[PDB]
Amino acid sequence: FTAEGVKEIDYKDLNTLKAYVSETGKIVPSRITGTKAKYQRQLATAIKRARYLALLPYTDSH
Amino acid sequence: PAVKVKENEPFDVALRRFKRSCEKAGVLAEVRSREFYEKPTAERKRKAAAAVKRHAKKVQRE
Amino acid sequence: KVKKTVVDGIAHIHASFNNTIVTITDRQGNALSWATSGGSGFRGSRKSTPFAAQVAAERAGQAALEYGLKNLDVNVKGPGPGRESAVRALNACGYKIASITDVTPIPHNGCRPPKKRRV
Amino acid sequence: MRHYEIVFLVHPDQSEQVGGMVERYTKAIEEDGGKIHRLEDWGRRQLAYAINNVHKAHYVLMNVECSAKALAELEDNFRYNDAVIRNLVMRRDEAVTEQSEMLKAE
RNA sequence: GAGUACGGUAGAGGGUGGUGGAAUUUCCUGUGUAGCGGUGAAAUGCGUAGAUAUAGGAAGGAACACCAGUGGCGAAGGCGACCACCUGGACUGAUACUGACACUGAGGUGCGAAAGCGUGGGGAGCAAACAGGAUUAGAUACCCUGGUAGUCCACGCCGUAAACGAUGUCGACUAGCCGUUGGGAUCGAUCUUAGUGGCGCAGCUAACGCGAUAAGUCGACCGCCUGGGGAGUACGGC
Ligand SMILES: [Mg+2]
Ligand SMILES: [Mg+2]
Ligand SMILES: [Mg+2]
Ligand SMILES: [Mg+2]
Ligand SMILES: [Mg+2]
Ligand SMILES: [Mg+2]
Ligand SMILES: [Mg+2]
Ligand SMILES: [Mg+2]
Ligand SMILES: [Mg+2]
Ligand SMILES: [Mg+2]
Ligand SMILES: [Mg+2]
Ligand SMILES: [Mg+2]
Ligand SMILES: [Mg+2]
Ligand SMILES: [Mg+2]
Ligand SMILES: [Mg+2]
Ligand SMILES: [Mg+2]
Ligand SMILES: [Mg+2]
Ligand SMILES: [Mg+2]
Ligand SMILES: [Mg+2]
Ligand SMILES: [Mg+2]
Ligand SMILES: [Mg+2]
Ligand SMILES: [Mg+2]
Repeated sequence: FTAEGVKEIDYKDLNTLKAYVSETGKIVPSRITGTKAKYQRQLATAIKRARYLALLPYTDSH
Repeated sequence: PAVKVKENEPFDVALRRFKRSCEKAGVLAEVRSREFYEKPTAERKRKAAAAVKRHAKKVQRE
Repeated sequence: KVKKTVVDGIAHIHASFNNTIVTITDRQGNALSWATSGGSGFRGSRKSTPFAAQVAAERAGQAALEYGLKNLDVNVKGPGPGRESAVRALNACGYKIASITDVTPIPHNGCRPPKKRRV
Repeated sequence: MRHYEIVFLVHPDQSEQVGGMVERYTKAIEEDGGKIHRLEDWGRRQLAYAINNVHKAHYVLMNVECSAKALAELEDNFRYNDAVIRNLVMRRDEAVTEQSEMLKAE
């Protein structure tokens, strides 16, 4: 996220966000995607924030 | 934890794929976690022991 | 005396560490037939085995064959044994399974569970 | 004033007065002295879960400059309307003007 | 040395409001019929007055899965849903400014987990006391079925914990190696800064062990100890 684009991960860009959520709907741990801790925290807050607006589901089932 | 039977595969592939998805989702672990109340002292102790074992194993690899 | 016909039903398996409950319904959630492990004649430590779940699933399927029901979706819920013997017995009854789902309820924070047993 | 970013989705059956509601909202902060920097209408989408037993909504995204009075009155307008359904106010430290996703799909 | 002015970062630091989703329990209704629940095995208990199961609707309270990590912030106690508002400190870079303005601290003042107490709200889950069922020689227990104060909120008191790193605060020096958190530079690599972990040379220790986050070598100030019980008890004071 530091090379060229996304200075701060945005809740609106669903394409980036969907790459970091599993098929169940949970947030993938940083030890799997290799993401840095600071950017992982930004992903967590972005995913929750988009989840509130119903852009992304809380759970696959609902 | 939800599969479909698609294009007439036998009912042994579907069952094993369902089992694999259930294992990946960590369903039974979640159910066993909340069977009883684990007081925060015990939870902190478990986390500390897990961290100690994780670091020792990671160090031993080299 | 009265009868009915229905196809493309939904089978709910409710597993637990003590007993399993099988219930075939239509897609609207209206029960047609049901069977358990305690009703199949095990009644104790034998009630908590995948064999009892298999027997219960076959009994419930044979009870529900009256309506037809050539198609079934499956909803499994519970941690107990028989989580899979019922599913493999249901097709052995002679059904065709469209899909299988797991609908176990997981609290996010929820209420607090009981104390830990000191055995 | 202060910069603010607002995501505001509307009940699908009311998705015909949404534009008029938009300029009505803009007016009050205009005569208050506020500003508009970005306005975007990317509504008529599919909800990820049922909200008040509906599955579609009309999304609007607005970046504004406002003071406490203007924000409070706009937020009350959100409170007591019946097409408001859901809301989010997410103050930013700067101003942005150039799109979020629009309709990237061809 | 100690502080001030100026850009910028990271954060479960604090306070006041509002709003989410998952799940439990109760109530109403439809389908449907004889079991459910529990255990090492049982039984009490719940069901043909229609339970358990399944579907639709409603109310209400509390705790915030995944992210989550020998991670972060705070003087300590401690702080995990999201958003707005009010607010404290820390880290980081350059230039300028004041000119010893510092350290410690008996009394004293303030913050201080949980349980507890007073007044007024609230009541889902759990659960001291309590009741029943088992086990047992007995069982005022462990286990099972229920269940009240309490757990939640506002204001006030209490001022105690294995309140622990069982290690008072401040400052200066002493080989190295491997991680990780928040920043800087130079050309993924090197250097450096404030935290957080695992090893380890000297040195220290009764030993275990510590080892730049010393229990090493030195300074400044404070608290405390003098065999085990009686006893952190008796009497007096607050
Ligand atoms: Mg129990
Ligand atoms: Mg029911
Ligand atoms: Mg319901
Ligand atoms: Mg004092
Ligand atoms: Mg208390
Ligand atoms: Mg009390
Ligand atoms: Mg009392
Ligand atoms: Mg009281
Ligand atoms: Mg009271
Ligand atoms: Mg009870
Ligand atoms: Mg009270
Ligand atoms: Mg003491
Ligand atoms: Mg002590
Ligand atoms: Mg010291
Ligand atoms: Mg010190
Ligand atoms: Mg010291
Ligand atoms: Mg020192
Ligand atoms: Mg060492
Ligand atoms: Mg010593
Ligand atoms: Mg003596
Ligand atoms: Mg005394
Ligand atoms: Mg006295």
